[PDB]
Amino acid sequence: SIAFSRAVFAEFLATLLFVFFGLGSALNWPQALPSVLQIAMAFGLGIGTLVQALGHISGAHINPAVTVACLVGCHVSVLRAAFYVAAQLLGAVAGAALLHEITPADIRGDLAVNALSNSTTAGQAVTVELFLTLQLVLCIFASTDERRGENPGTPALSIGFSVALGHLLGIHYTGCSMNPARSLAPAVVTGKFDDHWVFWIGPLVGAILGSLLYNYVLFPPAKSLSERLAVLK
Amino acid sequence: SIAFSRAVFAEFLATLLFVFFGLGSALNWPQALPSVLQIAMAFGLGIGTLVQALGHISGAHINPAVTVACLVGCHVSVLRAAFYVAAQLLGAVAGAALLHEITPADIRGDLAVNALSNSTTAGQAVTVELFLTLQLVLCIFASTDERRGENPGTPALSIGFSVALGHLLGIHYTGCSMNPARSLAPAVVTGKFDDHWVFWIGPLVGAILGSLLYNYVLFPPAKSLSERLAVLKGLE
Amino acid sequence: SELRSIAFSRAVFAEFLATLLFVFFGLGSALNWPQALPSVLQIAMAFGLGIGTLVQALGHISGAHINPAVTVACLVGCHVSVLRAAFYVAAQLLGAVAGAALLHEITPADIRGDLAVNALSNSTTAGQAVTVELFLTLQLVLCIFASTDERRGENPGTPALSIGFSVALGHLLGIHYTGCSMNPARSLAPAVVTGKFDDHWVFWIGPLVGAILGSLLYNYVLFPPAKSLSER
Amino acid sequence: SELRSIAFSRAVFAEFLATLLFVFFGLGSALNWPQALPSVLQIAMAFGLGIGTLVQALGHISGAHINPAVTVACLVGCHVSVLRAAFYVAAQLLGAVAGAALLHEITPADIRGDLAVNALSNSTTAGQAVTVELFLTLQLVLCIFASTDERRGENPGTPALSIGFSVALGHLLGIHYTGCSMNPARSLAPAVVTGKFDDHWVFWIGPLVGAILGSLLYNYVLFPPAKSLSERLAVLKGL
Ligand SMILES: [Zn+2]
Repeated sequence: SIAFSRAVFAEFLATLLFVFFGLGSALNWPQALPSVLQIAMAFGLGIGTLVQALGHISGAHINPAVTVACLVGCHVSVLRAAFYVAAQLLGAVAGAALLHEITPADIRGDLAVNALSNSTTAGQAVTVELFLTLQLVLCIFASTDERRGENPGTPALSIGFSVALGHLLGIHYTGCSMNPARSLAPAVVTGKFDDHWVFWIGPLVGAILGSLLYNYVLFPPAKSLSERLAVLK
Repeated sequence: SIAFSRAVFAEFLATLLFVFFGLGSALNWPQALPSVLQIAMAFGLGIGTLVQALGHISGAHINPAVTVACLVGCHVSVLRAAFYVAAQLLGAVAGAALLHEITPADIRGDLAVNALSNSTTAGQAVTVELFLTLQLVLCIFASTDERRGENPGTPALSIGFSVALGHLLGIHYTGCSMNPARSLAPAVVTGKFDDHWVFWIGPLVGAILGSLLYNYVLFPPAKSLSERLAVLKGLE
Repeated sequence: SELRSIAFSRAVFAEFLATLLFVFFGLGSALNWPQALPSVLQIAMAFGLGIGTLVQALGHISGAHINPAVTVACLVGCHVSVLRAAFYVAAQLLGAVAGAALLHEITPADIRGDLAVNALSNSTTAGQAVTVELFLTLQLVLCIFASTDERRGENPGTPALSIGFSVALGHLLGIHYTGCSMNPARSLAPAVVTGKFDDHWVFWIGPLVGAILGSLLYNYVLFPPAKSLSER
Repeated sequence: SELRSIAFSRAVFAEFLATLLFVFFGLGSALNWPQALPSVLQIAMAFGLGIGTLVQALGHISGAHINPAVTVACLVGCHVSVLRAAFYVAAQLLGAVAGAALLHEITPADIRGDLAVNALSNSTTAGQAVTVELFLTLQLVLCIFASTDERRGENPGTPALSIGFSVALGHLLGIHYTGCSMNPARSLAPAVVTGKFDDHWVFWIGPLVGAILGSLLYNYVLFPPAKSLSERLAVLKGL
C-alpha cells in the first residue's frame, strides 16, 4: 500500500516534468524558433530521462494510452490503471500550469497545444496518431518484456528515441500527441479544444492495437490451463 | 509453423512502419523544410526502434539488401529469405500507400522518391549506394555476432545510427536508398522510376560485399561440424 | 590505507579535470560564431555529450559529478562525508575557472564576447528563472540517483548516455530562460573570467535547491532504504 | 611471430578499411554544400556516428583505432607492440588517402572544393589551434580508454556510441577553430588529394600530443592497472 502510493506519486511527478519540459521547448521563441528535430529531441530525451529515473518505481508510463495498453497487456489491475491515468492527467495539467506561471506572457502563445496542422483532416490526423502510438507501444513492450531478460540493453534510450521518431512525423500533422495527458494539459490551461477527440481516440486505439498485436499476435504467451478445455472437448 | 508466420508478419509490419515514418518525415515541408540531419535521424531512429521492437521476433531486417547479405552468415534459409523480401516489398508499398492517403495532396509531391541529386551520375551514385550499404551490413554483422564481446543482446541503437550515418552522406547523392524496398514503395505509388536500377544494384552489391568481407576476410565465424562437412564433403 | 589515500587524490583530480573539460567544451560551443551561429539543439548537444563523455571517461574514478549542486545532492542523498564533498566542490570551481580562462586564451578576442555567461533571457524575471533552474537540476539529480543507485548493481544500464541526455534535455528548455546553468561551477567560471555577475544568485539558489529537492524526493519519498527486515 | 599470423593481417586490413570508410563518409558530409549547407551539428554527427559505427563493426577485429593518434596513445599505454603500431599507422594513412581519392571520384567537380581539408578558421592562430587540437584528442582518448576498459561494465553497443559521441563533442567545438581534425590521417587524406597543406603541423602535433597526454593521464594518474594479485583484496578490507 505504501509502494503503490510511491508508484502513483512517481506517475504524477513524471507527467508533471514531461509536460513542463516538452511544451516549454516547443513554444514559439522569437529569438530562436524551435526546429522539428529540436522538439522531437525535447519530448524524446524527456521520456528517456523519466523512464531512467522512475521506471523502477512505477514502470514510468507517463501516458494514459500506455497505461491502457498496459491494462490489456501487463498483469496490472484496473485499480492501478485508474490511479495511474488520474495521476498522469493531474501531473500533466500541473506541469502546464507551472510552465504558464514561469514563461513570460509574450512567448506563452498557444502553450504548445495539439492542433491540426498543414490542412490535415481530423480523419487523416486520427490515423497518424494511431500509427505514432502503435510503434511506441511495440517498442515499450519489447523493451520491458521480462521474457527478454537483460537483452533490450537500452530500454530508456530506445523508448525515448521512439517518442522522438513519433514527433519527427507527427509534428507536421497534429503537433504530435501520442499522449492524451500531454494534449489535455495545455488545452485545459490555455482554452483550446480544436478536434480534441483526435488526440484521445488516436493514441488510445493505437495503444490497444499495439498491445493486442504484441501480446497476442507477434509474441503471445504459451497456452495456459485453458488447454485442459481442448482435452475435455 | 506459427513462429515463421509471426516472423514474416513482423518483417511486413516493420517495413510498413519504416517506410510510413521515413518518407513522411522527408516530405512534410510547410514553413518548416526538413534538414539532412532531421531526415537522417528519422530513418535512423526508425530502424533502431523497429530492431528493438521486432528483432527478437524476425531478426528485424526491414531491408531486402540486409536479408540478401544474411543469406551468407545469419542462418537464414533461401525459403525464409524469399518470404522476408516479399514481406518487405509488400509492407513498404503498403506504408507508402497509407502515407499518401493521410498526407494532404499539396504536400505529397515526389513522396520522398530516391532520385539522383546535385548532378551526380548514375555510375557515381551506384558507387555511393554500395558503400552506404557495405558499412550498414558490416555494423549488423558485428552487432549480431556472439564473439563481438559484451553481454547477450542486440544494439538496436548502433544499427539505427549506421542508417543515420548513411543518410548524412547519401541524401546529397540519391536521397539515400540503402534499402531496395524503401526505393520501390514511393516509385510504385507515385509512378517515378528515374534511375531505379541504382537503388537496387547499389544496396545489393554493397550488402553482398560487406557479407563476404565480414564472413570470409575479416572475422570468419566458427563452423559447426555439420557446416564444416558441407565444405569438406562438398569437395572431391 | 595508502591505496585508499591515492584513490581520493585521483577522484579530486578527476573532478577538477572533468569540470575543466566540461566548461572549456560547453562554453566554447555556445559562443556567438559569426559564420555559423549555434542553435539551441547544437548547444544542448554540446553540454549533453560533454557530461556523457566525462561520465564515461571519469565515472569509475570520481563518480563524475562535474557539478557542485550534484555534489551537494550526494551529501543529503548518497551519504558521503563533508570532507569529500568540500574537496569535490573546491576542485569543480577551480577546474571550471581554469577551463574558462583556457578557452579565453584559445579564442580570438572578437568572438569571445560575453564568453557564454548565464544571463536572464527573453525578459524572464529572476523569480521565474530560479523556478526553472530548480526543475532543470531536479530532473538531472533524479536521473543521476537512479543511474548510479547501489541497488542497480547487476545490469550496468547506460548511465553516461542517460546522464548526458538529461543535461541536453535541461538545455532544450533552460537556454530560453537563463542560457541554462543546472551547475553553479559552469555559471561562476565565465562570470569570474569576464566580469558579468548579472543575477548570479539565480544560478546558485536554483541548481542547489533543485538538487536538494531531487535528493530528498528520491531518498525519502520515491525510493528510500528499507526501514526493516520486511524486504531489507 | 605476430606479423605472420592471419589475425594480424585481418587487423591491419580492418584498420585500412575503417579509415577508408571514415574519411569517405566524414569529408563527404562536410563538403556537400549545394542548396543545403551542412550545419556544425550535422558535421559533428557525421564524424561522430562514423567512428561509433566503425568501432561497433571493427572493434573486436583490430581495436578500431581509425586514428594514428589513438594508435600512438595505445602504444604508450601498453596495448599494442611497436610493430603493430607502425602497421596500423601505415594502414590508416593509406586507407584515409584511398577514402578521399574515392570520394573525389564520386563527387561532382562543382561541390568538391577544398574537399573538407583541415584549415585554421575564424582568425585562430596556429598556437591557439594546436592547444584546441590537444584538448579535443585528450578527451577522446580518455573516453576510448574507459570504453575499452575490462574493469567497466557496459551494455552492448554503448561503448561504441560513447566513443562516437566523444568525436561529435570534439567537432562541436573544434569545427570553429580548425574544422576539427583529432586525427592526423583525416587531415593528410584531403591535403594529399587536393594539394592544400596550410598549417598541416597543427593537425599532427595537436592530436599526437593530446593523445599521449590522455594515455599517460589515464594509465598512470587516473585509473592505473593493479600491481599485485592482493591489490583488490587489500581494498575490500576497507569496510
Ligand atoms: Zn588500447
